[PDB]
Amino acid sequence: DSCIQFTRHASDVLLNLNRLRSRDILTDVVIVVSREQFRAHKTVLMACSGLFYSIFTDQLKCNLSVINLDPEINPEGFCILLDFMYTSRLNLREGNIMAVMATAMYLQMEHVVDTCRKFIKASE
Amino acid sequence: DSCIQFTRHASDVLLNLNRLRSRDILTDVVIVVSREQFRAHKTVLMACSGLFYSIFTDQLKCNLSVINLDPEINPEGFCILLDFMYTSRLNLREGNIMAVMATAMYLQMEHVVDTCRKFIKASE
Amino acid sequence: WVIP
Amino acid sequence: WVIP
Ligand SMILES: O=C1Cc2cc(Nc3ncncc3Cl)ccc2N1
Ligand SMILES: O=C1Cc2cc(Nc3ncncc3Cl)ccc2N1
Ligand SMILES: [Cl-]
Ligand SMILES: [Cl-]
Repeated sequence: DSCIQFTRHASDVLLNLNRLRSRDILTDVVIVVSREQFRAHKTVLMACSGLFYSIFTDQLKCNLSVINLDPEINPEGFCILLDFMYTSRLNLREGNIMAVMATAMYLQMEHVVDTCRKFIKASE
Repeated sequence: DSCIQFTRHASDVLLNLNRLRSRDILTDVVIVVSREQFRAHKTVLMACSGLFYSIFTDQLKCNLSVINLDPEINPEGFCILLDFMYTSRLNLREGNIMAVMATAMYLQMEHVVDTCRKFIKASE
Repeated sequence: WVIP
Repeated sequence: WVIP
């Protein structure tokens, strides 16, 4: 087509979605991790994660307001990944890299799994 | 902080939100324009428009599944702007610029109003 | 704004 | 990935 494009549009949209999350506006699901609860927007979770995409496209699960993750999932790893989903920023540290990679593998967040693999390979 | 950032994350999120819109997945509102109906996600509309932000933060309107726009709003202008919201791409043409600018002013989409004003000023 |  |  002959469209023009606003370079900062996608980033501004994500920033606003994160402001709605902060203020708990229109959040429609609670993700339960080892008795730690995280409120979020189903559409943002689906846009970022192959696991949430599969869950909320399921005719029965699409209607659930609570999703319980596998008990092996670490709440801090989930929190870091939820922050990444809403900001593009990943708080990756020596002390959390293993939990973050394991959580990204479970959530099916391929780009996160890739950078964790590379950061781990550099330390060996 | 000491975060790393994935450059294409925001764009990939918006692309996935647009794929959900195309497939009518988790859309939670119908916007009615001069008897033309557009299905969308409330959160994306709020992230892009000052008008939708005010509407869906209202305690009564946040619960509506149908929103009727002012009858002076042109459906094509709305369609072009809805596409922009989900893609960052604006189909701005000599034949639609006046309707697009009038719709962007009503929807409170300041960056769109700005480029329309500049494109109109260049033609005078 | 840019030409994409 | 970049340093923001
Ligand atoms: O690594 C990843 C990130 C990711 C996101 C999604 N999301 C969607 N895919 C396609 N159409 C719509 C949506 Cl919402 C699916 C798989 C994966 N895998
Ligand atoms: O031009 C514009 C675009 C736009 C978006 C919004 N959205 C939000 N603002 C702040 N926190 C959350 C959200 Cl969702 C408000 C006003 C305007 N004005
Ligand atoms: Cl990812
Ligand atoms: Cl705008």
